Amino acid sequence: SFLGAQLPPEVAAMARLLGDLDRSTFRKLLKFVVSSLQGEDCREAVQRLGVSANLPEEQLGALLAGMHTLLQQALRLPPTSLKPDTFRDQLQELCIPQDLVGDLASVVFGSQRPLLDSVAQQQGAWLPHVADFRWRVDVAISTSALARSLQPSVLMQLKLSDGSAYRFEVPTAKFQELRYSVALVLKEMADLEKRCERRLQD
Amino acid sequence: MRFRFCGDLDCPDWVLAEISTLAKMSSVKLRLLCSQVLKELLGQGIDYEKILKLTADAKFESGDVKATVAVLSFILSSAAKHSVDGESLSSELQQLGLPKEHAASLCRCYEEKQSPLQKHLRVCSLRMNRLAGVGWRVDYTLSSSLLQSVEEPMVHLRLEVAAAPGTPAQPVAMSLSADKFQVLLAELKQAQTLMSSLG
Amino acid sequence: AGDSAILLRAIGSQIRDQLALPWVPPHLRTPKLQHLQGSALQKPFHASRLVVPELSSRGEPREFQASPLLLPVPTQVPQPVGRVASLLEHHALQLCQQTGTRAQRQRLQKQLTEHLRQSWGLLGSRFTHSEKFTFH
Amino acid sequence: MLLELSEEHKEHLAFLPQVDSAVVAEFGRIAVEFLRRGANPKIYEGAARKLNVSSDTVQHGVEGLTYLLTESSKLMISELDFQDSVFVLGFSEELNKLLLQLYLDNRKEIRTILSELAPSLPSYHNLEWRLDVQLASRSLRQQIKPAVTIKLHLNQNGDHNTKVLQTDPATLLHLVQQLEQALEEMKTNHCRRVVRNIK
Amino acid sequence: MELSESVQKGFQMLADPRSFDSNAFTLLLRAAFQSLLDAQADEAVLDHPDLKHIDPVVLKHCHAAAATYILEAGKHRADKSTLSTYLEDCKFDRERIELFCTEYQNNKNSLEILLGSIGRSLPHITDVSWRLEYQIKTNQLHRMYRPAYLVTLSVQNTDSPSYPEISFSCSMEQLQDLVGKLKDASKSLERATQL
Amino acid sequence: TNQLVDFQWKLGMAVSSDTCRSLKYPYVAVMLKVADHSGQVKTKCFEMTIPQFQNFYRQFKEIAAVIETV
Amino acid sequence: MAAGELEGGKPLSGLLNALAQDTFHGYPGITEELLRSQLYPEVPPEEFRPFLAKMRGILKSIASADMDFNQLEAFLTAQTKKQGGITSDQAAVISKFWKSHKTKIRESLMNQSRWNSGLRGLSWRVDGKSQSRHSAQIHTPVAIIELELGKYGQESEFLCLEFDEVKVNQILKTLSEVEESISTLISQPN
Repeated sequence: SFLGAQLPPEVAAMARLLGDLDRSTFRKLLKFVVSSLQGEDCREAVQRLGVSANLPEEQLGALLAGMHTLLQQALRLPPTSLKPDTFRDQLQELCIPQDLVGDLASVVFGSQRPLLDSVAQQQGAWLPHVADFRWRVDVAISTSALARSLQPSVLMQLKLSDGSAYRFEVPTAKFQELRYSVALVLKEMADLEKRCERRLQD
Repeated sequence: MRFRFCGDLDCPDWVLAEISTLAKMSSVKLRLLCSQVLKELLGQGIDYEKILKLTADAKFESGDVKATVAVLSFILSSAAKHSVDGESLSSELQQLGLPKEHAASLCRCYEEKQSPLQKHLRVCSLRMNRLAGVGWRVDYTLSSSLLQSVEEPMVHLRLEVAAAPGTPAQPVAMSLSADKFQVLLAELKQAQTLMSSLG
Repeated sequence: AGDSAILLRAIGSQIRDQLALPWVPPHLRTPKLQHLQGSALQKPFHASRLVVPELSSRGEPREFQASPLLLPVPTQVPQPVGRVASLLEHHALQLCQQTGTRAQRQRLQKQLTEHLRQSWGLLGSRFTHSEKFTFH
Repeated sequence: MLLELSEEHKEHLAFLPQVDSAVVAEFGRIAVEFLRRGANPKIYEGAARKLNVSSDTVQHGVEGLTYLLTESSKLMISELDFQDSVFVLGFSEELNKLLLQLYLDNRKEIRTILSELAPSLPSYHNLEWRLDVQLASRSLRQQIKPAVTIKLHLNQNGDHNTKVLQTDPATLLHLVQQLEQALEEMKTNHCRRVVRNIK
Repeated sequence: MELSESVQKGFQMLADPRSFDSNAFTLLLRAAFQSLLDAQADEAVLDHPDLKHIDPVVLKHCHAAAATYILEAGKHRADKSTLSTYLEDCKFDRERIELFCTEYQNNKNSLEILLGSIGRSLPHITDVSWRLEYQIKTNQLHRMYRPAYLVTLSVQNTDSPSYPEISFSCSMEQLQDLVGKLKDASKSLERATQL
Repeated sequence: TNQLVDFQWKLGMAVSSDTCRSLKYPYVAVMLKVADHSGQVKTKCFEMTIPQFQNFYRQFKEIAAVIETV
Repeated sequence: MAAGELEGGKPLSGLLNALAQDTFHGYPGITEELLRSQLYPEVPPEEFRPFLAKMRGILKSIASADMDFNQLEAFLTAQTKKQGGITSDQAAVISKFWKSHKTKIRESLMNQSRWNSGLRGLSWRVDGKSQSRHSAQIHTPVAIIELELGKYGQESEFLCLEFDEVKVNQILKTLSEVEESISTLISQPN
């Protein structure tokens, strides 16, 4: 099962609560789960839904926790690996009512999915990225130590997505090492991609 | 399978593996090695020279030595953690396949140091901070530009606080009005009354 | 002990009730779950000095206290958490004060004065090389 | 695959056949000693006078030889590919066999040193935990508030850092669930193929 | 629970039928709770037209006494038996004892939620995320071929200056060690429920 | 450079400390409030002994004498 | 035999000196074994230990009281007139030591009890302002003052202030008010 070898306790709890729940309330809750996955703050809207449904907060918490887990584990699977027929079968082993299964399936496979995939791909980053890169190229004509220098250098400034920024000067012997290193890594990324496509894809 | 010295859990696979490395020593030098590790747990340092000198009996390589000291440290600490007696420890090490003579030796050393071990393990238990000391000065104020005559006491406190053993204490220094000082002392006495009801 | 047995039994049944509820994502937590799972904000203890009416007040001090210029004591702080902290520390000081030698006191103040009198009564590179060699 | 010796790197190594293999064995000894401990230029002027060559001749030959061993160990080049790389140099079988042994004797230790150069990410060291129940505060006198106090120890650049943190019970059950799913991934058929095929 | 002589005299004046009738007692008592719990600092909270005959120095003194006792009773988790004992000591009659308990019971939960919101605490972990990578090469070392885990904890507290995420890396052995520690901690919560 | 916005002082006795039951020495404590560039205002405080005050006060009387005859 | 039995006054003066350096000046690393071996190498360590403790406890009491000669000699005399008490000659050595050290010890206790900043130095100059970039002609003088401050055992800060002839006199009168406050307090007993 896409839920792993042993059913998470929050999913088992939620699946027995669904028998008592009006489909109108289920579909209202499901929107909050999906929009929370896209990063939207929903806390006040959930509270209003609670008193509207007369759900105590102990049951809201169990329902919301169980729905989040089910969608998280399904949406992390590529379309090669979970497909509508096997998803629908596996959810029926949880004894989820068939009408609610259709609503869940529409979230995992319908037109909501591409925006969810975009948000899920953002979470692979762990180190910061280059946000900006600026330079100037200078030639030194004279200096305190030399009447004539005539030596080039590159002044560089990086801004990272961390919000950190660095300004530093690069000797041309050091720029050659940087340029070499970057082209080398690009060759070795391309070689690794060809290993993967010819051995891991089959 | 579950074991008391493991905390009512099945034995870790690295422990069950390295219990078979203990059987490779003589029972007479397995007992001597326990004494060296147990001294370190009691804070009395460790003698790597002696550990290496005796384990040459079995021709251990340094990976054997590392794994042997690690498993003895685990067994002794975890029995003491859960207050397991040497009678239980001997029986349940034998279930894991340690020879009965090696089991014996190992537990007659635990039996001797079980009580001082638990006192040390309580001292080592997680702390966020420790109050290392207190200093104070009381001043009397006579006059000011801001008030022609004052005539009020004032208190200065310096608190030494230690974040980790083997580190210099951080001083927290502050000044207080005599009203602020009175309320602080009275509040600490109420806290202490509650503390004394617990232990 | 019976009193500590009652405490530990109360502790254990609280942990059950907390383990029995799943973790909920922070963007979905209603205010009850915000408290249990730590996403609510606590507010620091901050106390402000109050003005209180005095029944023994007479003359011009009473004429102030009898008027809208002296606000009702808890309403003198805008925020309820600071309002609570202010009343608590105000009442704490009153207990310290009311729960607490004239020759000994006069003697000490005279001892301090002599020390003040006795204390006062003492009144009674190529750049630097170029500078050094050619511009110094 | 094979080593691409630069023309200057070849020209430095051309000193090796100019002297007896017993001296090249000494160059091998001092070469790996420098990798192990650090370089000491004071020996180069000694060997220079002993061999009737310049100190730069000794330095270039020895530092060239260290680089041969370092690049071979970096690549983990096979014995067959090593020979096909070295036979671009003209010298005789005795020196070719000496160099091959000097590589295979030391590649595993050199690779341990070369692993220290990688980009220095922060990493896990240890974790401590304590189960606390809060029973009273200055503002409210009877409570039960259970929390797990956590102390997380980390390495970066060889410097230890520590962070003191808190969880409630239900969050701690979430933390274990997620990081158990992390460990489960290495057992999935996808990651098994990577380990099996990307080697 | 101790109460200063200032607070006790304020209650002794609320106990009078002369100084306060049963109507004024109710209105001042309600104003006491309101001024504690309302977020509006209603400076006119005492301006009820039925309170206007009371001496404004006495009125504002008994109002602060009531509010101070309410906070002290709340903090010490006072039961009705404790409340009724202290009121009868102050010579309250059976009608006003009932009135005070009725207002206190209505507000008890709001007061206890307020008193419990005051404090500072450690940074609270709220979530975790992980990445699995296979390590291929370094500019100094080929054929590394070892997995690493990249772990981030999300902390959510502002009681002291802090940064919201803690990031660190684990080998297979380091992550297996870490998980064992958290399950050891979790096994101790289970034991504590057996108390 | 910096400019004084305000000057305040207090006179006190240090009476007792945990290490020394009878300190009983007087001090003068001064608070200086200074304005930085762009008018940022900050405070600095320091204690003086009574001999130190007498010197501090004595030297400002020298400044006032030279500043007239400059 | 014990160090308390010995009447080596210079060794005892050395012991008191080391005890004062450890206790009040706070010098680290002073320890019983060092003092025994240099001062009294013939005394067994176990016999030296109670004498060290006795001298330390007595000396701590003396410094906290800041004893005058009547107090010092009465207290030491009571220590002489007891079982295992010090000798009168040892007390005389202690008294001679305490006479000089009393000044130094007292000031050290002041520094230990202070954790606000203190005045470390005052320096000043007076300049004639003459011209600036824009003001082609200036003549009014100015005083520049550097104030050195620091906490005990910490690096000094320097604060630099600039004053015109008017602000110099405003500060000067403020200091005269401090002096006249003091003069009143010490005259009030008249």
